[PDB]
Amino acid sequence: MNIFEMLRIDEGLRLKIYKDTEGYYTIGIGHLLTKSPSLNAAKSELDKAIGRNCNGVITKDEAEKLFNQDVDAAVRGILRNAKLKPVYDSLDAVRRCAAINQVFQMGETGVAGFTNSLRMLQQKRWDEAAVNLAKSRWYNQTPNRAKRVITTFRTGTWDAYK
Ligand SMILES: C=CCc1ccccc1O
Ligand SMILES: [Cl-]
Ligand SMILES: [Cl-]
Repeated sequence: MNIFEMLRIDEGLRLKIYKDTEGYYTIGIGHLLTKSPSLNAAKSELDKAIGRNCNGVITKDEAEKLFNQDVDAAVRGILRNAKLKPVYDSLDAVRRCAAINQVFQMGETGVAGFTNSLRMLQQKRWDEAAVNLAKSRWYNQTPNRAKRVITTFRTGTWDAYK
């Protein structure tokens, strides 16, 4: 298990523009296209990202390409935030996967105001952080997922991803 498989599990793979649980235009492996509700804005966006007129559709490789760039960006986003950086570096490898997941899912923005959990995670108060983390919109909107990540943080193992 690693980050890519893990994310591949929680996000799925779709080769045609689709709406995400929030109702936003996405594609591939959790690749956000636009928050706008115009499918055409979406399409333009895809075209720009892939580098060609896609007409709302892409290939596997293209998907994976975006995915790579995205995990990349996540981590970089983490390493570049003064609040995140120190927490991330305190964690072990599994738990670091969980940090990237969240980030991938909710932005460096979303994650940044989870202050209390941040602090908890830094102190290594697993069970505590895990409870705190559930008290959130993120958990309530996407419970199955949120639960896998949260377990990941809590245990330090891949069990949630069996
Ligand atoms: C609650 C946030 C956990 C966390 C720590 C470090 C970097 C990213 C991240 O999501
Ligand atoms: Cl791109
Ligand atoms: Cl879910």
